[PDB]
Amino acid sequence: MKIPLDYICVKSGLLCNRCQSLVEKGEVENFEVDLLKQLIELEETQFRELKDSTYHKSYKVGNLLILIVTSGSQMSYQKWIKVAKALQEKIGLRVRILEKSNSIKSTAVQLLTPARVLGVNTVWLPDGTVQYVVRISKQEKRFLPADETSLEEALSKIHSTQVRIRVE
Ligand SMILES: [Zn+2]
Repeated sequence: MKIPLDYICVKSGLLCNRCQSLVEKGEVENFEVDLLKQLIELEETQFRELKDSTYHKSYKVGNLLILIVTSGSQMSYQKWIKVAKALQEKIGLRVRILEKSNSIKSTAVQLLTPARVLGVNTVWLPDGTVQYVVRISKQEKRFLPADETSLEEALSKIHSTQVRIRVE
């Protein structure tokens, strides 16, 4: 798989100066480094298809890991759910693979699944700052994969903007 650190460094535990700086800089957070270990482990052992994918900056919020990726032409959406459960056993936290997307409506549909989303509103302040609102049926709120405020923080981090959930 394509990643932001050296395979040797990640698997070694011993970082070259270049990788170590990335971790100090914060570009590869510490929990991201653990993912990279378990990811490379999980492709040598279990998923040759992983080597076609691409790692992307990933976020952690509370008990939840959100992994952003680009799936290679080898990676079944099923296999990603398989990869998620693999990660969720090696690491303690819950794992959610989201494929990297540039619209906020795409990544909100993926995360909030199994719940279904009603719609997404963009809004532009007089400031010009853009905010987003993901509408969900009251029924669906019971199907959210994590409490609504953690999903809000998650979505807000990924797209570096304000994201809010309206249970209407
Ligand atoms: Zn290195």
